[PDB]
Amino acid sequence: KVFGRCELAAAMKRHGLDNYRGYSLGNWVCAAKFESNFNTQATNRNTDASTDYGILQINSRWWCNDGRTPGSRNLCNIPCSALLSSDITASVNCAKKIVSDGNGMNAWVAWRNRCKGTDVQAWIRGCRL
Repeated sequence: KVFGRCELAAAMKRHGLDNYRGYSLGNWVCAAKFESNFNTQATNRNTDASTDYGILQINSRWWCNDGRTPGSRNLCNIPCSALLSSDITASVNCAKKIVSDGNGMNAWVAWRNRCKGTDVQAWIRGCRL
């Protein structure tokens, strides 16, 4: 499912991401935008053979199990395919664990590189939240 900007913002808010761990909603929407372009089915394989899954491009080396990643830890205790669902609940619960891991949203390279320090409020502008 390819989400609309305001649509995703509302679902993320409903799921308790607005200001979760200090990061406003604009940060999460911006992150999803550059990580997956709002597409729940996005996947990207990496050089270390792990793969990033879903709307927030969660990695198979530590967060989920895809059955094909060397030394995966599966911290979110879920099969990676669950992150591709049209229902973002699994992705949100796992992202909450990742962002709490010590490095905050810097865990998401696209966030650090394209969202960090920018006017993230623009991502929820015009939405009825």
